[PDB]
Amino acid sequence: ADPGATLCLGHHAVPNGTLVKTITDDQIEVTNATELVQSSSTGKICNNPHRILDGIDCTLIDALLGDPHCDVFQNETWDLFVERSKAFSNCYPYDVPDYASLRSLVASSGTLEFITEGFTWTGVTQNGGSNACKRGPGSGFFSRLNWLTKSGSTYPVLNVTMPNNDNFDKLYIWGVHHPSTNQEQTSLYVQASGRVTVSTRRSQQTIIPNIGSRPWVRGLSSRISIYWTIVKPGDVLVINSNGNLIAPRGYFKMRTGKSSIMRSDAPIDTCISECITPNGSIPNDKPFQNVNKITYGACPKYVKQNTLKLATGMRNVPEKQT
Amino acid sequence: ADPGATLCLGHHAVPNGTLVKTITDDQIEVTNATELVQSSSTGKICNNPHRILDGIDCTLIDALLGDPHCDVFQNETWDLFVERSKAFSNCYPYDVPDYASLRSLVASSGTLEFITEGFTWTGVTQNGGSNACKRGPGSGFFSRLNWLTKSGSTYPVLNVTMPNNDNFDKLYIWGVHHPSTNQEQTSLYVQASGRVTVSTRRSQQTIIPNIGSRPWVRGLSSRISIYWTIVKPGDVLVINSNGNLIAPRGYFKMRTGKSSIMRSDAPIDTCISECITPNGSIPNDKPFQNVNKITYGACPKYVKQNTLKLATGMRNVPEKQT
Amino acid sequence: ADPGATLCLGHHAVPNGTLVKTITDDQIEVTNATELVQSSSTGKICNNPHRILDGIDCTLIDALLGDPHCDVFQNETWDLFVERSKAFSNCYPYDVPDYASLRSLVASSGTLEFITEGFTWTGVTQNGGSNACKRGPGSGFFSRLNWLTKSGSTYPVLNVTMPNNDNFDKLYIWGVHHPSTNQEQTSLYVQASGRVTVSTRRSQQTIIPNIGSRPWVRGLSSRISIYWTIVKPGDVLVINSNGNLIAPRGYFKMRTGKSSIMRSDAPIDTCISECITPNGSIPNDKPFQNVNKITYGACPKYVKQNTLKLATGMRNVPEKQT
Amino acid sequence: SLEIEELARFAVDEHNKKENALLEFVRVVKAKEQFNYDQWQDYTMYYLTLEAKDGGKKKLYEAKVWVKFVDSAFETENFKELQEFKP
Amino acid sequence: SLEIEELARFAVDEHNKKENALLEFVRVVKAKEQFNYDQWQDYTMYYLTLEAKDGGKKKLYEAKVWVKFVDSAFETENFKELQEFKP
Amino acid sequence: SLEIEELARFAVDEHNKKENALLEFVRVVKAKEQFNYDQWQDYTMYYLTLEAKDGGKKKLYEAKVWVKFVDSAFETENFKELQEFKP
Amino acid sequence: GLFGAIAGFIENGWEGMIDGWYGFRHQNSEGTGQAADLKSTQAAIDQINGKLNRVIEKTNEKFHQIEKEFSEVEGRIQDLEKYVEDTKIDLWSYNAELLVALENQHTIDLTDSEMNKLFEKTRRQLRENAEEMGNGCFKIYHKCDNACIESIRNGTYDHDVYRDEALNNRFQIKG
Amino acid sequence: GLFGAIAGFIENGWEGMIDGWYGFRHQNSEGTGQAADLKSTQAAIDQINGKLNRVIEKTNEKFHQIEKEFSEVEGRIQDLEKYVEDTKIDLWSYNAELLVALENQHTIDLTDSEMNKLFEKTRRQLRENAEEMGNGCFKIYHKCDNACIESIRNGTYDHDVYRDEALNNRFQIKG
Amino acid sequence: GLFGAIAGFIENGWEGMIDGWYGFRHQNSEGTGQAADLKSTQAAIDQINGKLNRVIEKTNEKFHQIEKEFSEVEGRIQDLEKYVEDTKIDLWSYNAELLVALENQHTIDLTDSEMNKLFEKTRRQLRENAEEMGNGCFKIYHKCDNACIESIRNGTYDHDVYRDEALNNRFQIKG
Ligand SMILES: *[C@@H]1O[C@H](CO)[C@@H](O[C@@H]2O[C@H](CO)[C@@H](O[C@@H]3O[C@H](CO[C@H]4O[C@H](CO)[C@@H](O)[C@H](O)[C@@H]4O)[C@@H](O)[C@H](O[C@H]4O[C@H](CO)[C@@H](O)[C@H](O)[C@@H]4O)[C@@H]3O)[C@H](O)[C@H]2NC(C)=O)[C@H](O)[C@H]1NC(C)=O
Ligand SMILES: *[C@@H]1O[C@H](CO)[C@@H](O[C@@H]2O[C@H](CO)[C@@H](O[C@@H]3O[C@H](CO[C@H]4O[C@H](CO)[C@@H](O)[C@H](O)[C@@H]4O)[C@@H](O)[C@H](O[C@H]4O[C@H](CO)[C@@H](O)[C@H](O)[C@@H]4O)[C@@H]3O)[C@H](O)[C@H]2NC(C)=O)[C@H](O)[C@H]1NC(C)=O
Ligand SMILES: *[C@@H]1O[C@H](CO)[C@@H](O[C@@H]2O[C@H](CO)[C@@H](O[C@@H]3O[C@H](CO[C@H]4O[C@H](CO)[C@@H](O)[C@H](O)[C@@H]4O)[C@@H](O)[C@H](O[C@H]4O[C@H](CO)[C@@H](O)[C@H](O)[C@@H]4O)[C@@H]3O)[C@H](O)[C@H]2NC(C)=O)[C@H](O)[C@H]1NC(C)=O
Ligand SMILES: *[C@@H]1O[C@H](CO)[C@@H](O[C@@H]2O[C@H](CO)[C@@H](O)[C@H](O)[C@H]2NC(C)=O)[C@H](O)[C@H]1NC(C)=O
Ligand SMILES: *[C@@H]1O[C@H](CO)[C@@H](O[C@@H]2O[C@H](CO)[C@@H](O)[C@H](O)[C@H]2NC(C)=O)[C@H](O)[C@H]1NC(C)=O
Ligand SMILES: *[C@@H]1O[C@H](CO)[C@@H](O)[C@H](O)[C@H]1NC(C)=O
Ligand SMILES: *[C@@H]1O[C@H](CO)[C@@H](O)[C@H](O)[C@H]1NC(C)=O
Ligand SMILES: *[C@@H]1O[C@H](CO)[C@@H](O)[C@H](O)[C@H]1NC(C)=O
Ligand SMILES: *[C@@H]1O[C@H](CO)[C@@H](O)[C@H](O)[C@H]1NC(C)=O
Repeated sequence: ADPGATLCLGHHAVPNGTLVKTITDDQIEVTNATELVQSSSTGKICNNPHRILDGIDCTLIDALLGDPHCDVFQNETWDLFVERSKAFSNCYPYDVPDYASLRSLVASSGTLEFITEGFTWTGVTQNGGSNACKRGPGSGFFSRLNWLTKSGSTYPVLNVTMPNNDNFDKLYIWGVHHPSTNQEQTSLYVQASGRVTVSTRRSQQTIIPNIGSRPWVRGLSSRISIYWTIVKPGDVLVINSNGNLIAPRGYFKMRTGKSSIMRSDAPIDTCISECITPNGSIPNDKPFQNVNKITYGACPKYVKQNTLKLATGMRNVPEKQT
Repeated sequence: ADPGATLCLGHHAVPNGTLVKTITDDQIEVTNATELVQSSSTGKICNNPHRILDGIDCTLIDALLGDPHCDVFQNETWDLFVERSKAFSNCYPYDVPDYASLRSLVASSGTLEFITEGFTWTGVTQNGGSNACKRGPGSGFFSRLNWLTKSGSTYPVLNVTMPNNDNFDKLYIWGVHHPSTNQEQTSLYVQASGRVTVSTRRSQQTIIPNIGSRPWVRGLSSRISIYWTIVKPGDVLVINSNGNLIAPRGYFKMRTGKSSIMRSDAPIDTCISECITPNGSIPNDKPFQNVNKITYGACPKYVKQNTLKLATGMRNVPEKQT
Repeated sequence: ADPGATLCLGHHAVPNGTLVKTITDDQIEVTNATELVQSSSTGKICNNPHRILDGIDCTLIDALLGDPHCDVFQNETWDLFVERSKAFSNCYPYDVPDYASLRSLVASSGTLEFITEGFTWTGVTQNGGSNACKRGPGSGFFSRLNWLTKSGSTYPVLNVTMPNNDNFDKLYIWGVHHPSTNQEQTSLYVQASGRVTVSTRRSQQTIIPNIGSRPWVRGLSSRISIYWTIVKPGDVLVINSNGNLIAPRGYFKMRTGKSSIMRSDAPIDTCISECITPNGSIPNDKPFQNVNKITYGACPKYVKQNTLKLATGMRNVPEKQT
Repeated sequence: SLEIEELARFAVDEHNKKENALLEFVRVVKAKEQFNYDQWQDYTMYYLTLEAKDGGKKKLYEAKVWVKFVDSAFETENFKELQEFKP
Repeated sequence: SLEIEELARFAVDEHNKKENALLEFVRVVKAKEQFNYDQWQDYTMYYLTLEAKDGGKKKLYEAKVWVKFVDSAFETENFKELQEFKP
Repeated sequence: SLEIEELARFAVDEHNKKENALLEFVRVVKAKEQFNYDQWQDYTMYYLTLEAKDGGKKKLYEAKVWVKFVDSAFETENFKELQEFKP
Repeated sequence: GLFGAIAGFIENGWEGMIDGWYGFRHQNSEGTGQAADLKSTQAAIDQINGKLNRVIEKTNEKFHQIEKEFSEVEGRIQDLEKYVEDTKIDLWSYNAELLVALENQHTIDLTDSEMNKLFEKTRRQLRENAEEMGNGCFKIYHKCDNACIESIRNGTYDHDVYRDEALNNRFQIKG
Repeated sequence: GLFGAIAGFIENGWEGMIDGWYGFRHQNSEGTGQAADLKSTQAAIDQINGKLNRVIEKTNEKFHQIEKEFSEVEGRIQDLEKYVEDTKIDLWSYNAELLVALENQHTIDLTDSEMNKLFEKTRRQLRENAEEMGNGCFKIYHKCDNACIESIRNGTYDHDVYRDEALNNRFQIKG
Repeated sequence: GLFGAIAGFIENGWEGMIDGWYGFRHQNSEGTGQAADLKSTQAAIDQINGKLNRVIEKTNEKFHQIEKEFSEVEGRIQDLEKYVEDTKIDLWSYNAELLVALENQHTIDLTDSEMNKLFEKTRRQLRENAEEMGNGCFKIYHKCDNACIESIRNGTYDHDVYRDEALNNRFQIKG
């Protein structure tokens, strides 16, 4: 008893295939295609497992400065500061030279662990403020610097030393004043051309401010410029100034950790999500994306295509024939 | 009737093969090879379809400034400015800090569409010139700025504003003056150390010039330095000066388009060619090249090899035997 | 006479295989593996075939400056300078703005071939020194620049010229002085705010120094800052100054050759080795490494992996079974 | 009304503390805040013109009371100081 | 010859416009262009010495006519101004 | 002891050279090196007080001998100059 | 792919396959059937996830970077920051275009190889009986039942009791 | 290539091929002939132009870039601009060298693939008649004429009227 | 590899091979022997050094570079120098990873290819006598001695005297 049978091999086909690319062709379609791209976005920024600090009408440089409408960011260590696209700075408009570095250094610090220090300023009256800065009726100012000015009728030169005896680094965010007219410079201080001098054992920085009229932003015209210094273990910082002082009231703790900054406008939700992209915090289950290039956390990088579907399957053979 | 025949397969061979590379060998030869490299150059710059503005004895920055031997570049929008290696600058030698930035910004603007504005300069006499700059007998100068100076016996301070109410951006090319001796600064202006102030609502720039003897270039020794500003929609520019003023007579339209600059020495011909490389404008039918890395237009990039011949064919089998 | 035999093919197996990676797997083992990485280091810096100049307590910038404990580096052309991690600068502590640029240019110069020039300084007494700099009892200084200062009771302005008539380029390493108090600037020179001017036909540089107190480093507090100038063939340098000169006594020969700098702590031995790596000069028989990224000579680049073993052999089949 | 009189009392008793004598306030004649370029978001000096009856006679005074704003109740309050008290 | 006299005629009438009086030119004695560092590509001030017969007597004068070059006929021409007219 | 007298001998003959004078040293009264901020690694001026017996009388002097350090025997030695010789 | 196993000589897949990748269709006297060979597909999924979780860990672990988009133009440092950012993107996009382009070339070759490996394993298990037809599907020349499929699907199949039968009908005697 | 097709067992090409790539040479009783199989090469040119216009659009579309060569040395920013410009060139030159090496290895394998694909199609169309010789050129064991080549060149060829003949002369009866 | 030659149907290598890579074991009436085929491995070592001195010249010939590690943070230029530093490393580490992972996948397919090429060369030298057993190791059906291996190891081997009889015991006559 013998018969002729068959055991024809083959494979599986589905009539809903998706087009992919090959290096010898241009458009072929397969039985299965995972989109390695991630162009979708849920649109919710989630606050776990990374600690996410979100402003309401607050930006990070004004968060460290302590805008007197954002005084909830005292301390409040973070992992990602999300600024808001509807931001506005109600406290004494400023112009920092070299803006991208200071924002990047602070965002890499990772923590706003402030601590006061006993500074023996002699011959000054600290705690000055402005009228645009407001916590209700009255006045206001930044909550982390001293708006130094003159006292009586004089302005003595300043020499202040701080021996860093401990085992951590120190940041001293300070400032200089840029008046509008010569009358502003000669009234706040008694110097026509003030001088600041910051010295450590390694390097030094000397700045002479500028005078001139400016367009109005929320009143006045003037600006202040922010500078900074880093003190290593076993180093002594000497601050010398002849005028135009905005001297700090403490040192900001550094940390060699993992923290970033980002700009978006999505509000805050509750999730357990690791990757945060602007305009939608997306999950990382694919190696590529097409959302904005800015990215915090272990989640993929920008490629400019739209459908790089890796074939997790074989080449489509549609069911010929009818 | 049965016989033994053959149907012996094979392929094609030519006794003129070209050597190619493979990752498992070093030098094999094939039956056909296209040179993906482009080392040849016709040596003619062609003015179509890209609009090519070519100088004769004129560079781009002196074309903006209106060198008074180059007054054919008024307006004259372009796509690629070709400077000449035989160039010279007959008008008041200058030194522009960040020269690479200004040349790159203007060559990206793509269009020299000037427009005057009604500037109410008070207490100055504009339209000053030099004797090196010449359009024949007499004097000459740049044709796009105002060589400001003193009037009568004084020099009043200058406040000017220009409300940008329209939807486009504005560029203002202005300058500083660096005299040679102290007598030059005291004669032209009435300030020993002049000051300028350029301010928008965003940012500001304040410059104090330098004084000193210099080697002679075409006479005098002195130099001028070129600065600039950008005004956004709904922004106000205020220009303040105490001395050393070279103020513009209008604003240059920006354009977020597609334009470049190049340095070569080839003359101008008539073609329809898209790729323009210096030292020969070559056609783009290959994905690589070996001519200079500077490149304008959709045409390939530098690879340091010489013969990258892609095999448009099979491995050569020379006709063994004799 | 017919029998059934076998000619079973196969391969070689060794029961000592090493694990390698594949793009379709994660960890597979093969019969042979060369470690393309180089993580080992012999720990000896060898002085052949490339000429290696090694300091003992001497850094490169102080080597050109001629530290008066480093006067063995007069001339002594090199190919690679190895600074020592136990370094200390005993001569008048300094701050070099754009320090990474000057160190890179000098390390690329390749040769410290000095040559004097007869400068006609008028009204100065050169050859000043300090007490930290010492060659035994007495005083000392840098051995390559003139510590200019005042003479009699006045201080004339300085105009000097040096026509480069020859075919080689010229480097002029000069300096500015930054005193601590106003009394130091008033005593050494007769200028409260000194001015320095360096001019060639192309570019110019004007520096105004800084005054302020500083932490003590080896006595005093003051610093000097180093500037420099490059003169092309057929070009002229004019040095004009009003005060605070440290003017050079010659020009350093440039060279467009092959030389670098490196930082390590290994001592000097005798070999014939081409690749020099900090923390161990390793041989280049492999195209990858895991030792430090700083590298001179034709020897490979950094890869962060540890075991990148290329299979110079086929896949292990361990000898199943027992 | 109350602010100008309070600043007048501050000026007169700071003056009295400084030179160790006694003067008494009566009323304020003119209080002209400067409006040259800006009077707000910064120093807001009050040109205060006062007369006093201390030696039995009326004497005019002008006090340039430099009233710099403090930060709010997070920090110190009540900032004022007399730059100069001309007669 | 013609340039120095024309600038002298410019010097007297730009003088005459200012004080509201009348002076008449006669001739030029000395015209010494400065050669201290540079007289060309910039200000080309002519030390012009003039004498006039207006009050019936000869009076010496020196005018520092700051003749800054203009740009060419694309822009304005004929630039001259009197810095100071000393007697 | 030997250094203060040697610079005293340097101070008198430099004054003798500059003024074409002839004064003779006797002894040194006080040698007070300044210690305001720093006296080392730089200028190390000696406040030198001297008395001379040349004109039939004793005359006091103060010399601000600016003793800048030289580089060593690779370059010149024996550096001293008199800034001012007040009586 | 390059082996030509898939879309070289098989012109149609099938729709009843939902539980596997490389089915074993047949026609016998007991009826048409369909049985997924579990061991053949499982290695192919083992290989295709061997590369899949390989590329899952291809994310940038950067916790701090440089500026990526700008609201102001300033020139040289702006262009260099844009040039480094742009040239990173083409190099990564060319790589991502390259990385995909080999793996579909790899995957079509893997299912090209896995079909050919299944072809050879079906061949070398018979080697005198499973004479090819060229249509990408075999032909077994002996009598066959449900014991055929349950054996060939697994690793065990004897080729001594069926070898002597399928060479009989591969030959036609003349006469 | 890796299949060993070209220059693994064919030791010589031919010079009469000017109209195609993969020729079909033969010797019969009607004379020596030469006929380029059109469909075999046409798919091959579709494949290699499949990768050719793929790399034709590999030019940089940059309408504004950074400075590429310099007439002055200034140090830190100069070296970074030179380092970025250098490292782009070694990465692209490697990528050019990697692309040329991969597609050359692809193309030698591609014509290596088409030769086996022509080999197997010539095999699987006969599978009992086209017994190989190992020289990369076949041997058909039945009587053959011009109707042979014009059929085998196209897709249509019967293997039922010629099957009963070519198995006869592969057999040598003993006796 | 993708051909399945190594670890696809051969389940054990051997320890006696110290002079070569692709051994030729045998069992005859004259005793068990071992003879490494010199020409087959010589192509394989030539091929594997063909890529090895290709990657030997993969060192950077830079005689002056920029700072690669830092003892001070300054921000924007520091991060860009660190960004160009870092992005170079992953692009090179990936390329090193993309190097090695292809070259093992090359090598396992490379070493698999001459395993199949030696399979085909042993096949095409017989094509009626070396019938595969499927275990990745052949079976010669005629009487065999030391003259066998000394011929098959080299290029010369006749298939006319041994063709006759090895077809006799490939057949089992029924009756
Ligand atoms: C050098 O040149 C600059 C040029 O920019 C001058 O700067 C300008 O200075 C003037 C005053 O010195 C500024 O004018 C002020 O504008 C304010 C904002 O304008 C809003 O309100 C007006 C209504 O008046 C609207 O029309 C307009 O669209 C805006 O919405 C006004 O608030 C100011 O006061 C006016 O309003 C208040 C409201 O309470 C009234 O009490 C006042 O009486 C008055 O009516 C004032 O008009 C101008 O804005 C400045 N320019 C810019 C761009 O801001 C410098 O002053 C000049 N330097 C010197 C020394 O002159
Ligand atoms: C501080 O130090 C600098 C050093 O660079 C001084 O700068 C030099 O200044 C002098 C004059 O002050 C310049 O000398 C001039 O050179 C011109 C160019 O030289 C060409 O022509 C001469 C022929 O004389 C050739 O030999 C030479 O090779 C060049 O081809 C001359 O043109 C000048 O005038 C001469 O020619 C004209 C032609 O019409 C005659 O009318 C004149 O009478 C005269 O013969 C003049 O000689 C010198 O060039 C400057 N240096 C450089 C490098 O350019 C500063 O002056 C100094 N500061 C102070 C305050 O002194
Ligand atoms: C502005 O503010 C700055 C603050 O930094 C001031 O700078 C300081 O200035 C003082 C003196 O002006 C410096 O004090 C000196 O310290 C030296 C080093 O200290 C070592 O030795 C002491 C023992 O005295 C140890 O305790 C210490 O741990 C160190 O190991 C001393 O050497 C100095 O002299 C002492 O030692 C010598 C040795 O021979 C004795 O002869 C002396 O009598 C004395 O005992 C001196 O004490 C201080 O170091 C400076 N700061 C820094 C950070 O260096 C500026 O002075 C100030 N400006 C003005 C105008 O006041
Ligand atoms: C918020 O930050 C402030 C600093 O501005 C913290 O105050 C210091 O905290 C440290 C941490 O224990 C103490 O060692 C210091 O003694 C504190 N200084 C002062 C002046 O209070 C403060 O603790 C932080 N937390 C809260 C809730 O305010
Ligand atoms: C060349 O450029 C000038 C600007 O300097 C042009 O003049 C302006 O052109 C615009 C465009 O229509 C007008 O809106 C302005 O009113 C013109 N201003 C003046 C002062 O003329 C000029 O039209 C351009 N073309 C030519 C041929 O000169
Ligand atoms: C692969 O295909 C199967 C059946 O069509 C499907 O169930 C599965 O989800 C696919 N895998 C994907 C989309 O990753
Ligand atoms: C999210 O918004 C940004 C604007 O900053 C835009 O560029 C981006 O395309 C948006 N995302 C998607 C997925 O379109
Ligand atoms: C064209 O000239 C440039 C000089 O700018 C040179 O570098 C280049 O090599 C030349 N082109 C060729 C093909 O040699
Ligand atoms: C050599 O020392 C350096 C310190 O600069 C260190 O980073 C490196 O890891 C060391 N080498 C090895 C192989 O560990």
